[PDB]
Amino acid sequence: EFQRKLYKELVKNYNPLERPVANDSQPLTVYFSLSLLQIMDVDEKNQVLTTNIWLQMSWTDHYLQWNVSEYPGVKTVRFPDGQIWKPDILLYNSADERFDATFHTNVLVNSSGHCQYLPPGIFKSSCYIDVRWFPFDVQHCKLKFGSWSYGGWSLDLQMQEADISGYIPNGEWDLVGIPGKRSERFYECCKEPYPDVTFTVTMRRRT
Amino acid sequence: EFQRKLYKELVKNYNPLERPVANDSQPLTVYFSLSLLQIMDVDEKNQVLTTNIWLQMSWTDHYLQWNVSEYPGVKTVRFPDGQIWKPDILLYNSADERFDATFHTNVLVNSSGHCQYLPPGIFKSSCYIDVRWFPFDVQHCKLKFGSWSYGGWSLDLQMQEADISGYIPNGEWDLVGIPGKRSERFYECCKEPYPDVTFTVTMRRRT
Amino acid sequence: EFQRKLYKELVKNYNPLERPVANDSQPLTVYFSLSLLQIMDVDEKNQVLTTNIWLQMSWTDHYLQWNVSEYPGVKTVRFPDGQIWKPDILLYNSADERFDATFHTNVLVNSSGHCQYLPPGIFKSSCYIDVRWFPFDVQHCKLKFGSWSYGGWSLDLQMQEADISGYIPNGEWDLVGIPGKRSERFYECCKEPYPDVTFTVTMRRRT
Amino acid sequence: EFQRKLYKELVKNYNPLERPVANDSQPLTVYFSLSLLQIMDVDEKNQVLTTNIWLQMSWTDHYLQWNVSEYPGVKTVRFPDGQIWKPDILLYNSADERFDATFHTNVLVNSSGHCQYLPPGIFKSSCYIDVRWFPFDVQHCKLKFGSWSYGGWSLDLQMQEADISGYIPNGEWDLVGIPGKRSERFYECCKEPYPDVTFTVTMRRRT
Amino acid sequence: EFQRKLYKELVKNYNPLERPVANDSQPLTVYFSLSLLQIMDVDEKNQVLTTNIWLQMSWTDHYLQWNVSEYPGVKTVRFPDGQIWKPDILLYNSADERFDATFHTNVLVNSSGHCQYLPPGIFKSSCYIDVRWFPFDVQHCKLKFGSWSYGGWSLDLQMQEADISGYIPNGEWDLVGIPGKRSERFYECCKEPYPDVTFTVTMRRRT
Amino acid sequence: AVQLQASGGGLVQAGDSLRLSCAASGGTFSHYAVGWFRQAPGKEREFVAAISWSGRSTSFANSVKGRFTISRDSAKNTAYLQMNNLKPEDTAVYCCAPARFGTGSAARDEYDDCGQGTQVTV
Amino acid sequence: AVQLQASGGGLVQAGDSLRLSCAASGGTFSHYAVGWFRQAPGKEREFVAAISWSGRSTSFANSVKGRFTISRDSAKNTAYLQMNNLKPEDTAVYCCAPARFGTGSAARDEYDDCGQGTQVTV
Amino acid sequence: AVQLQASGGGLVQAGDSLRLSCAASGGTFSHYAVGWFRQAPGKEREFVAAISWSGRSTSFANSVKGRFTISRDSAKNTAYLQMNNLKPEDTAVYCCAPARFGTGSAARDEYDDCGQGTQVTV
Amino acid sequence: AVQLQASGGGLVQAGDSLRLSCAASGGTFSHYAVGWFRQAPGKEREFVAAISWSGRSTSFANSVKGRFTISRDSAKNTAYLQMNNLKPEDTAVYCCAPARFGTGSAARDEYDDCGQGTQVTV
Amino acid sequence: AVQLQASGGGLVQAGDSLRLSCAASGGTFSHYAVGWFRQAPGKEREFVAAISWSGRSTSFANSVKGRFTISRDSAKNTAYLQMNNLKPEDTAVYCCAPARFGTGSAARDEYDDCGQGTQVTV
Ligand SMILES: *[C@@H]1O[C@H](CO)[C@@H](O[C@@H]2O[C@H](CO)[C@@H](O)[C@H](O)[C@H]2NC(C)=O)[C@H](O)[C@H]1NC(C)=O
Ligand SMILES: *[C@@H]1O[C@H](CO)[C@@H](O[C@@H]2O[C@H](CO)[C@@H](O)[C@H](O)[C@H]2NC(C)=O)[C@H](O)[C@H]1NC(C)=O
Ligand SMILES: *[C@@H]1O[C@H](CO)[C@@H](O[C@@H]2O[C@H](CO)[C@@H](O)[C@H](O)[C@H]2NC(C)=O)[C@H](O)[C@H]1NC(C)=O
Ligand SMILES: *[C@@H]1O[C@H](CO)[C@@H](O[C@@H]2O[C@H](CO)[C@@H](O)[C@H](O)[C@H]2NC(C)=O)[C@H](O)[C@H]1NC(C)=O
Ligand SMILES: *[C@@H]1O[C@H](CO)[C@@H](O[C@@H]2O[C@H](CO)[C@@H](O)[C@H](O)[C@H]2NC(C)=O)[C@H](O)[C@H]1NC(C)=O
Ligand SMILES: *[C@@H]1O[C@H](CO)[C@@H](O)[C@H](O)[C@H]1NC(C)=O
Ligand SMILES: *[C@@H]1O[C@H](CO)[C@@H](O)[C@H](O)[C@H]1NC(C)=O
Ligand SMILES: *[C@@H]1O[C@H](CO)[C@@H](O)[C@H](O)[C@H]1NC(C)=O
Ligand SMILES: *[C@@H]1O[C@H](CO)[C@@H](O)[C@H](O)[C@H]1NC(C)=O
Ligand SMILES: *[C@@H]1O[C@H](CO)[C@@H](O)[C@H](O)[C@H]1NC(C)=O
Ligand SMILES: *[C@@H]1O[C@H](CO)[C@@H](O)[C@H](O)[C@H]1NC(C)=O
Ligand SMILES: *[C@@H]1O[C@H](CO)[C@@H](O)[C@H](O)[C@H]1NC(C)=O
Ligand SMILES: *[C@@H]1O[C@H](CO)[C@@H](O)[C@H](O)[C@H]1NC(C)=O
Ligand SMILES: *[C@@H]1O[C@H](CO)[C@@H](O)[C@H](O)[C@H]1NC(C)=O
Ligand SMILES: *[C@@H]1O[C@H](CO)[C@@H](O)[C@H](O)[C@H]1NC(C)=O
Repeated sequence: EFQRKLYKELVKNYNPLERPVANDSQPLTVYFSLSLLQIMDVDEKNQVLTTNIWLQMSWTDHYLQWNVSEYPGVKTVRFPDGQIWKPDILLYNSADERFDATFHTNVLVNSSGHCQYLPPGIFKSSCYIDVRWFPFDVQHCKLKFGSWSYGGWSLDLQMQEADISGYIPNGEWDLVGIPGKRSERFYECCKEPYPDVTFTVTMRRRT
Repeated sequence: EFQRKLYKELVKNYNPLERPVANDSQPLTVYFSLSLLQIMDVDEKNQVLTTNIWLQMSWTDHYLQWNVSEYPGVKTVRFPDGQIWKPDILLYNSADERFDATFHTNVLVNSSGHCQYLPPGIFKSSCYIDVRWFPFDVQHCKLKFGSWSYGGWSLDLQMQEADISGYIPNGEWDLVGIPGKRSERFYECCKEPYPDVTFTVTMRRRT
Repeated sequence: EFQRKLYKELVKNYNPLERPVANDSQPLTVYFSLSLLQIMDVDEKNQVLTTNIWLQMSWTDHYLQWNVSEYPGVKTVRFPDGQIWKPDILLYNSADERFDATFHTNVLVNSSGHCQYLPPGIFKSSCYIDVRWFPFDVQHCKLKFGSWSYGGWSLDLQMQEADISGYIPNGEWDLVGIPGKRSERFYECCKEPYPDVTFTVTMRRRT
Repeated sequence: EFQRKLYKELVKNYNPLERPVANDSQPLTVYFSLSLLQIMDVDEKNQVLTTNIWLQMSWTDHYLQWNVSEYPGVKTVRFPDGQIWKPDILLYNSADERFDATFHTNVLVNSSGHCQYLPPGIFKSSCYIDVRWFPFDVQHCKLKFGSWSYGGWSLDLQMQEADISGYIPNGEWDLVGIPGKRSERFYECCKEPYPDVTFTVTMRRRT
Repeated sequence: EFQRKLYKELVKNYNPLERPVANDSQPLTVYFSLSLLQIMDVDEKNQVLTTNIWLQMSWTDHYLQWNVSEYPGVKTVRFPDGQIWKPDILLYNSADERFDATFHTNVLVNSSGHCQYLPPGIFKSSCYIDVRWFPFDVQHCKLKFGSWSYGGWSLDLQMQEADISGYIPNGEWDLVGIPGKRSERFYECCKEPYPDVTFTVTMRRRT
Repeated sequence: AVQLQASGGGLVQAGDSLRLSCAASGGTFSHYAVGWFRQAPGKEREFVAAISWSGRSTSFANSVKGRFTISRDSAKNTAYLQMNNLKPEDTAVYCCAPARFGTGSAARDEYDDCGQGTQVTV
Repeated sequence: AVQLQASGGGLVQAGDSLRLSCAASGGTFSHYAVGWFRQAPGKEREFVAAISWSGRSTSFANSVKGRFTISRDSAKNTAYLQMNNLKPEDTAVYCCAPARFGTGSAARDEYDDCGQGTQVTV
Repeated sequence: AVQLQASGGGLVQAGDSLRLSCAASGGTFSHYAVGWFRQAPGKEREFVAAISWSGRSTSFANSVKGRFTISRDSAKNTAYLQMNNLKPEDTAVYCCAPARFGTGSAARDEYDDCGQGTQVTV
Repeated sequence: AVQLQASGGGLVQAGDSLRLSCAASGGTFSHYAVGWFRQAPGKEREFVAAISWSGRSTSFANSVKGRFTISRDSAKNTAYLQMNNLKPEDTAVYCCAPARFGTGSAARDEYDDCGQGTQVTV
Repeated sequence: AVQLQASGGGLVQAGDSLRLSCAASGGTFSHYAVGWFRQAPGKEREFVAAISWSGRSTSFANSVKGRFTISRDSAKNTAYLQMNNLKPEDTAVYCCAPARFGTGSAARDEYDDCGQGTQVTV
């Protein structure tokens, strides 16, 4: 069976600890984007925003490639957590006790080695909520994502626009839009710069 | 002993990562159905429905087959999570922090390779509860299930009617029926169509 | 050392996936009973009973046997979870998020192969609490236990009377008694009968 | 390196499943003691006492021994959970959902094979709190510890006085002392005697 | 591939159980520091401080070293939990049920063997809060960190000043500074002295 | 199928054709891939040819790439190794190895133990 | 049963019948499957016959399929390999190996080490 | 690439040069490292030379360090082992083995099975 | 104890007695089981006798069951293999292997590497 | 250091002294332990001597305990096996193997593959 043969061949010499680049001198480009499905709650007292989000990570492995003619019918493969390399993107401003609130699903790889990873999760993030203009306040909730152990020299984090087509309206809050921006910040831990992408939820209280 | 021989023979060359089809070009047909046991909580404030549900998934492995004459007395085998391939059916509109709220039980396989899987769980799903007609409101709670990493080209998700034989009447809510429908949707993540089945709980508030 | 020799010898060719019968055609008899230590909470609003319970399962492995003369001083061995076969008894009417609320301890096996499994746990079961006779209401809370993936053709579940010799009396509720009954039910999933043991808690509100 | 050599030599032929006694006909003496750091909460409504406690277990392995002259500079080794044998001491009157509320740390072994194990944890134990004398009531909270699968024939549980120097005073409750006693109880599960040690917290409500 | 070759080479003969020193007679120096991101909650009723904190541990392995000329382009490697030795620094005054509230991330190692570890987490620590001066109370909250199984003879814990540059102002509480101090305490468990570092949060109630 | 037995070996001259049969017993033949192996008097066991459980995948050693063919027949539970013009280098004992739902590859770990083979001499 | 010893080997002529005995010592004989193996003077160790711990399952090599029978007897803790008309290539040293609750299969991984075998010459 | 075949062997005199070829078939040649091994009439298999999947890393045995060179060409799916002045100790059968995205190292666990090698005699 | 060395071999006549010694060095002798093996120049290594770390368990091959005895002595850190009447089949080189807190069994995976054995000839 | 090469072998008379060198190439010599092994024309490979990565631990076979010494020198990236009065039994090919931060022990699962050894004859 071609799928069985392909899995056996792909797992050969593969190290999940290894960043899957072909040169080791140029960063692996990881495209990151969001899919906001719904805003579960906006806790004004606890200053915590609870939302349902599907993350979207896309990269190239260059180690999981095959010829579809040599493996007919097998155009994609799926790898569980811990079997192939994955970016360690984390929510920096996470208010959750487990910090990483995402659900680990399979990574989808096609013939040319393009791995795509869509983890769903209910994310609790810290947000400053102002009750100054109580019925007409516009709240800018920040969602900051980035690799924890890979800097810009190793993992080049590119940003893609968040997906809204799957959003469902909230009862108390209107979504005016979720713009994202990519920055590169320096931390006191090391001289390594760290890229990050931040999405601002930018809600409005309903009348 | 024939159970030992059968298990040793079945686990030979078996890869849990590989979809158990015989052609790799036609989708694996997975029959999905529901068994409602109890509507445990209808949270109007949090817009979350809590239900006790046994999922039912049925498929064919074609890799776990044997002749009962060569293995007398052994008509079924049971495999734990991670030892054989299972469909990654998930609740899309899950309000639970762990997202996947199901309890992983054994998969039952019979001589012809028919794997049948009944994960029980307490499911928290997002539901719009409208309190317009406070004592006579009819509420449609959607439960949307589908494979996360397998599309219609790989996993053909067929729908079966939900089971209400074991339902335990609630105190505040009547169950009028749970119609299910199968639809194939397109997502911005990939050109792959994704089939899904949605069951509508359709409760009525009691007098 | 004889403990080392026995532990090395017992696990030879042993498969935890295999039901430890000597014929493969007759069911393995599993004796099941309860030990109620405390009724911890009777939630009238959530319709959930919280009890402290030690389950008691006894069976025969026929694969873990030895001669005490050949292994002097070694009359019992203990096996952790996942190292030997265990019955998959579950609480059907479980109100817990994890469903299986029991704590996995060691299985105790003696030279004849008798395995004794005594899981402690705090169990949350669904109960209908009638407050119609508010001060003098007699409540009947069912705890239904059974194997999830084994029918009566494979696992013969037998009932033993529950133990209340360690019951710590509650303040609000008085224990009338915990009768048990063994039944065999057909479910819509399957054509195999499924035995179950149901224990009824039968409390009374104290004055 | 001597530490590397010692770890490699010690893990030889070692079975974590086996009770580490030189003579299988003799019980392993396990010394058990408590270290109360603070009483976190006394729940009068839920009849649950919450305390911060470091358990102390000491025993002799007789399998992890070496000569310090043959391994210069290596006087102690540390083993994680599941790599060496540990006593299964549990809190019998545990009100926690996970039952075992302890945090598994490394076991410290010195050259003569003395293993010491100091797991910290926030323990929730059931306590009957009387409010009859309200302002000046003295409350006795029992903490009962013992091996779950090892009886007095296999594990001789000896008691040591609870450590108190690390206690930090509570606000609402004053500690008068935590005496412990060792008993040998018989249970309906088996004819095996089970030793246990019980510490009574014995608090007083402050003025 | 040089990164693949380096990952293959580094784990040769490596034991995660082994403290990575070059002599076994001198302590491994572990530099510990704090990074306070925000004070999430100050619970006066439960006497618990909830903070978002990144720990910073730095040490030298001496087993993970390589020549960058022999491995061009590979200046750092990253190891998951359980693959290399890590210090067992714990929060002594932890009010969390799981005690260890930190999230395990990758350990970053550079060519000279310097391992750097930055675990984020929401830490719940016990704090005594005085409500005497209701609007003008200055509260000293202690966060005590240290190795659980390694004493000063094996792990020399050095202190570094806490990072504050990433702090986001709280609403109800004003931060005046978080000074740390290193002590060496003796415990009744063993004659081994244990070094620890304590950071005092030292907040002020805002007007 | 669990037990595979080779047959049809003998003595032939160089350039002559030879067909080797491989009968199954002890299981379902359609669930197993059949792998052919040689052993010379003084030499190590070597892969020759393979056919997948469905017959859609075949593997051959380079020496026998254009000369040997492999085929399956489920009616008689048999695998046939057809051999075109043979060479003195083909003189050896041939054995059959089952592979549970194997891919018809040359990987030894995928196959079960060989049976008692048959000698062919050229 | 832990230790298995073969006996009864000797020198016979082609076409004669020979019974080989395998006595158990060091454990419970009913808990172990018995596997028979040959080693020729210059050949590798090969499977011959097996019987399950209960005696309900037996396996044979194809060369000895119709000529060798295997039986168990718990009273004397002995497994017997009966041999009908023997042939030149049955000359080898036969060893007996235990398999803890084995299925009486030819898989070598489920057996313990053989004892010291007995020579049979035809 | 899955299947690697050596070619170009023959008889040479001491001090002469020789080029060995390794052709790929059954996969993508650029995804596999190529390792060379000698078998010798009576000795064990020994590493000779290797090249990484990208050709940026090469490994050589000490005896052949300054005399053997290794090269890749993706156009013809070939790996070439060039041999400068040859010595009697180089008389052996050379096999060619693939390693999926290998680093061009001498580690044996990284490579697949060799094909059928070619004899060179000096 | 880490390093075990055999001694006391030589040439003896059939029916004579011979005592073999195994001295320990490099560790604590009381923490290790001692196993004896024969190499039998033309044959493979075979188990002979074993003593547990406490000396309470002994294992013997069937050929030497009634003729060889094994003993321990911690004062001199030595293990003694006493041999009653010997047979030509006992002519071989005997090696001594340690097993960390071993049970005195015949399992090869429990023992460390043998030392440099001593030849006995009968 | 990744690649270790032995040198300095030759032909000597009984009772003479001989120094064997082991040069490192391909890595950092101070990160690797050096082990010496003897192959012998007809025997198996056997441990001879070892030195830890720091040079603080050494292991010797009992035959060479009092006659062979082992030393390290990081300046030349070399490990030296000095040999006092040699015996006919010390006639073999010696190979040098690296162990990544090895303890200088005789365990084979800790060293990498040897290079191409050097023959010494006594
Ligand atoms: C595998 O998937 C990738 C990406 O999905 C395909 O490569 C292209 O990638 C770019 C951006 O990464 C997309 O905008 C294109 O739509 C993708 N397709 C094409 C045709 O350009 C790649 O072709 C896929 N490989 C297959 C299908 O074999
Ligand atoms: C194994 O179980 C399956 C499903 O229970 C059996 O499949 C039959 O065909 C369809 C399912 O594809 C059902 O409608 C039938 O009721 C099933 N049973 C029969 C008798 O037709 C399959 O036959 C079973 N195989 C066995 C028992 O060997
Ligand atoms: C091992 O334990 C079992 C069960 O405790 C013993 O079985 C006896 O007989 C029946 C069989 O199930 C039980 O109901 C009895 O309770 C057991 N005891 C008696 C006195 O009958 C069995 O005897 C034990 N084996 C050994 C060697 O002690
Ligand atoms: C290892 O530690 C133990 C316990 O700390 C030491 O045991 C001695 O004897 C009893 C236990 O059998 C202890 O309670 C004593 O405190 C110990 N005696 C002392 C400390 O004098 C044992 O000696 C230690 N072994 C070493 C350090 O090699
Ligand atoms: C690896 O990282 C360490 C620490 O980041 C570098 O150690 C140097 O010395 C101390 C730490 O012990 C620092 O104060 C210095 O700033 C560090 N850097 C320099 C340049 O001195 C070490 O040099 C790094 N090794 C590399 C980059 O190969
Ligand atoms: C790797 O990248 C460096 C600089 O980033 C470049 O000089 C080098 O040529 C690259 N290697 C390859 C094989 O492309
Ligand atoms: C895939 O294989 C076909 C035929 O086997 C070949 O023509 C094609 O070039 C291959 N694709 C690649 C990318 O090498
Ligand atoms: C596999 O499916 C394809 C199309 O779906 C079909 O052409 C082909 O014949 C199938 N293979 C087999 C073996 O039936
Ligand atoms: C099962 O085995 C019996 C006899 O061994 C045979 O007649 C039958 O055809 C087999 N079944 C299948 C599906 O091959
Ligand atoms: C197994 O059970 C069947 C029926 O249940 C019976 O006919 C058979 O004799 C049993 N086998 C043994 C060995 O007792
Ligand atoms: C146990 O062993 C003794 C002596 O070794 C023997 O007499 C007894 O029959 C054995 N028990 C069983 C059940 O075989
Ligand atoms: C083991 O203990 C038993 C009883 O405790 C005793 O009779 C026996 O002599 C002891 N054995 C040894 C070797 O100490
Ligand atoms: C430890 O080793 C030294 C010298 O190697 C020895 O004198 C001492 O007796 C040993 N200790 C024990 C307990 O055997
Ligand atoms: C190890 O430390 C001890 C004392 O701490 C010292 O005497 C010894 O020289 C050190 N070893 C090395 C190799 O530096
Ligand atoms: C690294 O390698 C280069 C050349 O290979 C060498 O000059 C240098 O000394 C090496 N570095 C160390 C620390 O040995």
